[PDB]
Amino acid sequence: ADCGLRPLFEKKSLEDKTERELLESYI
Amino acid sequence: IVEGSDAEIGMSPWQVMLFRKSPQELLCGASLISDRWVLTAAHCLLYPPWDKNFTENDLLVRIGKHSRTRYERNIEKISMLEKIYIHPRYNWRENLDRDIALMKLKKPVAFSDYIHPVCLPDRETAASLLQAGYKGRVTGWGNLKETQPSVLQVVNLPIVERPVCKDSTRIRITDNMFCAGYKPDEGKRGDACEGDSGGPFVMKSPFNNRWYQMGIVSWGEGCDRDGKYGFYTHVFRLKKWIQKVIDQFG
DNA sequence: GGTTGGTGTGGTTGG
Ligand SMILES: *C[C@@](*)(O)[C@H](CCCNC(N)=[NH2+])NC(=O)[C@@H]1CCCN1C(=O)[C@H](N)Cc1ccccc1
Ligand SMILES: *[C@@H]1O[C@H](CO)[C@@H](O)[C@H](O)[C@H]1NC(C)=O
Ligand SMILES: [Cl-]
Ligand SMILES: [Cl-]
Ligand SMILES: [K+]
Ligand code: NA
Ligand SMILES: [Zn+2]
Ligand SMILES: [Zn+2]
Repeated sequence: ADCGLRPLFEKKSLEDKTERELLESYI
Repeated sequence: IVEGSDAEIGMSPWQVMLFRKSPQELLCGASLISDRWVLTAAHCLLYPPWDKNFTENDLLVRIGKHSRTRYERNIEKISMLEKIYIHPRYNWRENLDRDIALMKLKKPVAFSDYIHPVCLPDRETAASLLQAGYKGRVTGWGNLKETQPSVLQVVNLPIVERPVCKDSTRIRITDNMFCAGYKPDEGKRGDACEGDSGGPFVMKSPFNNRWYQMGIVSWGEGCDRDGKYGFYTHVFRLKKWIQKVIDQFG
């Protein structure tokens, strides 16, 4: 489905300012 | 949101604001799960202890809205509600068990760069992401401290182990709830607060890069207190009820 | 214009 992908971020291959923090908590 | 920061434009396009129609008043947060359905917390619509019991006609929702005060012509959108559905076993008398409601919009909203739905988790998604230590994200227009921002606020917080969540309070916790926040001195702070109920607790999946709503801001005791944790409705645990409503009344 | 038209002592709304 078309959900969970943001036009201004994921679709343009851009990270928002703090998502990296989330990704690192997984490891 | 206590100790969060300003949200960049387009960073939470599934954010929905719930308004009392007359007079206009900002009540709660909510989230967009499809072009015609919005998710929120049941206590935002029904809570007798505060003389609260709304019907469809009494409310409206705003979507794609970045500023509390000005109307961003052709960017934000508005919809009236066709119907409201509260979980049949929502327990407002004791502990807000199953604090969840669906709202069906009168007219589907068109998606844009500022408006898009967030995903709901399935079983493999819930199993690998909902783990003590992993961090999620909460957004909202609620109080900035325990008792009003101009820009949507954002805070990242770690999910906490159930025994800790349970020992931190005397309210009966259930499997339909999970808590999040930092421990007594992990150095950092942050929490949701009153007015943020209904807003989403989301997680970005490291397997397909999509954002999933794992929780709904539900309750707490004070906001951002040392040794206290914010509580959230467990979306996946109540997914069958969600799907049946959409399927039958969609 | 803007992330958005065609006009405002704005507007459902700032400058
Ligand atoms: C309705 C929401 O905006 C709000 C969210 C609060 C989130 N707070 C923190 N720290 N993360 N929820 C509430 O205010 C709920 C509704 C009923 C009262 N409540 C509380 O959270 C009381 N503070 C505690 C409570 C009282 C009765 C039953 C359950 C919880
Ligand atoms: C809320 O109000 C409706 C009528 O508007 C009533 O039928 C419903 O049972 C009420 N819920 C409460 C107060 O438990
Ligand atoms: Cl009333
Ligand atoms: Cl009354
Ligand atoms: K203008
Ligand atoms: Na806390
Ligand atoms: Zn799309
Ligand atoms: Zn009354």
